[PDB]
Amino acid sequence: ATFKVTLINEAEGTKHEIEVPDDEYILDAAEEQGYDLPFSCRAGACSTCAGKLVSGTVDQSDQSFLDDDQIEAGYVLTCVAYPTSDVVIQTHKEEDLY
Ligand code: FES
Repeated sequence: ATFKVTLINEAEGTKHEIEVPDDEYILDAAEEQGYDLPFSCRAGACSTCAGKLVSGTVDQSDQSFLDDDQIEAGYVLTCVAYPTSDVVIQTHKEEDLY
């Protein structure tokens, strides 16, 4: 499968659509399609690439930084997240975490 991922940057007022293989991380596909996004470790072990789901699902089992509550709230580490449906996700959400 190849899923539609809509990237929303709320502070900048942008909406960007990409197509993401079910076996590619969101961050890599965004970059390839011309949308650079924040990151640092690229390994699921920081908060730099955090996003927050609006709709749809991911498999971010490779992640380690987020706690279960944060995941429940919809936070995703985009560097290690595979889409498992069409997704709408807010980017640039690191500052929401504590
Ligand atoms: S860039 Fe560190 S968890 Fe994604």
